[PDB]
Amino acid sequence: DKPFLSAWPSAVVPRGGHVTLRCHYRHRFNNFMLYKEDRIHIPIFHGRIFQESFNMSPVTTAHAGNYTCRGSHPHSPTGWSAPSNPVVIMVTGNHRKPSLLAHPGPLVKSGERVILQCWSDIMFEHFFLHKEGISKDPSRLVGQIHDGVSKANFSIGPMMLALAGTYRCYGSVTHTPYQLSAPSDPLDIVVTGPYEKPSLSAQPGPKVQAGESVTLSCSSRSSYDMYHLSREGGAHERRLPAVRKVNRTFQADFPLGPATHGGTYRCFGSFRHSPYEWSDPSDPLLVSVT
Amino acid sequence: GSHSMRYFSTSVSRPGRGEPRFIAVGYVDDTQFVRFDSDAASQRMEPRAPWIEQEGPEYWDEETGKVKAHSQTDRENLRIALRYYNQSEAGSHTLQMMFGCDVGSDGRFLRGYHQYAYDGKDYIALKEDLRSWTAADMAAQITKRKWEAAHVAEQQRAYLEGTCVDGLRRYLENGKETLQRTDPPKTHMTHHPISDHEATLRCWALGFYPAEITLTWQRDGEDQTQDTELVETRPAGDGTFQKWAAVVVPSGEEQRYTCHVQHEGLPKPLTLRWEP
Amino acid sequence: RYPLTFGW
Amino acid sequence: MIQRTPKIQVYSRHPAENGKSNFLNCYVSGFHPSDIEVDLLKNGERIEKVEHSDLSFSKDWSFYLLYYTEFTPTEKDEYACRVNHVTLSQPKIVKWDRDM
Ligand SMILES: *[C@@H]1O[C@H](CO)[C@@H](O)[C@H](O)[C@H]1NC(C)=O
Ligand SMILES: *[C@@H]1O[C@H](CO)[C@@H](O)[C@H](O)[C@H]1NC(C)=O
Ligand SMILES: *[C@@H]1O[C@H](CO)[C@@H](O)[C@H](O)[C@H]1NC(C)=O
Repeated sequence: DKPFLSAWPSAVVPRGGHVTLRCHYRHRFNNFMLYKEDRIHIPIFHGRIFQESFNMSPVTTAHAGNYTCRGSHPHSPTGWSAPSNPVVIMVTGNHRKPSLLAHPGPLVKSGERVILQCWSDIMFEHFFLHKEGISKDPSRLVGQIHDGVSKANFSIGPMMLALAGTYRCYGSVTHTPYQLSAPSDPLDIVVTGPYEKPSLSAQPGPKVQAGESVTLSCSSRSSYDMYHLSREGGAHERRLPAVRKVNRTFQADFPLGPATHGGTYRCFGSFRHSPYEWSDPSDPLLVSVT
Repeated sequence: GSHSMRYFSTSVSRPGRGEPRFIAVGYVDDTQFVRFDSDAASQRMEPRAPWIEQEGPEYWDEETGKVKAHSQTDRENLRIALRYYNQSEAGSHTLQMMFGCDVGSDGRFLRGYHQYAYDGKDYIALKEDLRSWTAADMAAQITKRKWEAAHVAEQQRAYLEGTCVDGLRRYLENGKETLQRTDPPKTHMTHHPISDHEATLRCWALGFYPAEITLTWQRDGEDQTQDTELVETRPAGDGTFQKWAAVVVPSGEEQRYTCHVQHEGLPKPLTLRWEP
Repeated sequence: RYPLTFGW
Repeated sequence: MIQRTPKIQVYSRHPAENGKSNFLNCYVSGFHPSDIEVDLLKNGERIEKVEHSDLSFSKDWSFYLLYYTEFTPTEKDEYACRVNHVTLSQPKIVKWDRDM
């Protein structure tokens, strides 16, 4: 019937990298022709038939486009299949990277929402939000213009594990929509819960004198493999492996060094091989500095 | 007397051949009544039996929501299993889920099930008390440790004892005439000569419901359970089932062998003898 | 009735 | 990896009686993994008008499928089921024995 077009290892590919288009049809990656969607019904490359794969390497801006393939069908009225599913090759690294930040924050309760805003002093027409590792096409929004910046609000939610991970975003100017900016700095989005909260304590305790060093200890009866300590409002985020103590409590001890000043802290448990889903936050603990 | 409800779901990865595919199917006894196909155009839980076609839109709205949620959870589970087993993102893999319940004809709970397999072997399963999990390998004990910290068994036990056995009761009433009927097996025998000293007696059971049935051969009144050939019960296609059993008999000794058919639709078991 | 499902 | 080859059964829904309408069944079961290709043949030619059950499995996790089509048996029209699977190098053809 209709072939399956796929890009490996991903359709969002940086300029100078490599991507391979394969057209699986009739139980084989057999010979096929390619069609970009400005010329729907005549094949690109002057009718070139591809033997196995189409390896584009190195990737140029010319490779950016919206592709469909037809597989070879010898014993058929016309010699070829129906058009495949479309695949958009997006070439990154053509403009300065925009900015990406999450509202209200990157730690999202399960089932709730979060806003990912991309903005730039470059005036982009479209913004693209993309989670790393998934082969779903990135989400596109039109860039709103406001006092000399282009921006767009991506709504992520209601929060599930399939939506947690590393997000980057991109911009495209008006006439090269498949040519994307350099990726913004990555932003990790974490779903919290519904794993039971750990407990957070301080030793010697929560009140410390200036210049003196305190440590925070996260503990749980559940077998978390790592613990994450978050200062409230701050970007001070660390992670530590859990250790089985003498009873089967799992614990990690976060030292804070000399206390310039102290805020409130929370801690989360996370499990092995799943780093973007954390437990519910611990009870808050405020460290006061005299 | 006893009745059962089961949901079977299959999630399959196929890199370069298509996007991951999810198929779920619902059974009461031996009768399928719903299906969901992630690759179908509907994108909805579909009726597959006449007696459930009459549930309200809110039923189909709600079942579709949770089966689509399952179809998306188990497709992220395929990705996690690659990390658990350090497996290539290039190979294709299977994730199977079985869930359901038994009730007696007294009407209430006897047993619940909620188990998983990865690439065709056991992964994790809720055991009989509905309070703990059995993990088949080191990877499933990570899932067990997660599910303990999330108090999952407590939620699935509540669903099992509540929404599930009382949905089963509604289905049994809505379709009792098809689900609680018993169509008896029509029987006959065939005779094929293998050799000059060898013959094959085959005994047929056709058109019976439910699928459970017993075919036993007897020579001068004791069983030949390792000498009889038994085939898997097969669906007729109309909601009934078929099965046959065969003996290899010394030629001229057909008189010796009797076939015995037991089934709930039969008042008494049948004992059948061959003649040319 | 179709159940809840949880992540691995 | 677990790989089970399919058990194949091809048969009619009703006792076959020539010139009277019936359904030809091919029941594949006990196989893993789930990807499988099943064709019903009339004199060795792939029959169109073929439906199949929704993919399910038994308590051992092995899959089963019923492929069926409406047919009218005749005396020497010869029917068969052609099955291909990862465990089979060439397609397996089991003929419908009316008189089994
Ligand atoms: C790619 O082309 C298809 C039709 O060929 C169209 O439906 C789809 O919207 C296009 N994608 C983009 C991103 O333009
Ligand atoms: C986008 O999100 C930000 C932060 O939540 C908010 O201030 C703003 O009003 C939203 N909408 C637009 C159009 O920027
Ligand atoms: C378990 O023992 C550890 C010793 O490392 C101790 O810190 C912890 O307090 C004990 N558990 C509880 C609940 O107190």
